[PDB]
Amino acid sequence: ADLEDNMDILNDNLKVVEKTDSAPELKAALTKMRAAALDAQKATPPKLEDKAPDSPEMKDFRHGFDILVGQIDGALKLANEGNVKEAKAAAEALKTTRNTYHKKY
Repeated sequence: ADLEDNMDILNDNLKVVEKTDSAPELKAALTKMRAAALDAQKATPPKLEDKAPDSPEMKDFRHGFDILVGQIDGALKLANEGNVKEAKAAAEALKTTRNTYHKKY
């Protein structure tokens, strides 16, 4: 249930980064997303429980989170500089990554 929970956290906060025009809100959402992503990355989704932990499908499940975390960190770096409109624009590409990797797992 912790995997759904983290995905829940990820998706709630994706909504925040889409909708907010408050910089601190944007930063707090990016931060919560990062922790949630690293937690989800340790899980095995019910649909791949029968593949090997070592399978390409699992390597690829984890790697989607490496991409997301990289994007989140890039957006935070920008935001923390005060480049918050650019951070929000970068953050628009988060949902896309999540959708690409949530389809194939």
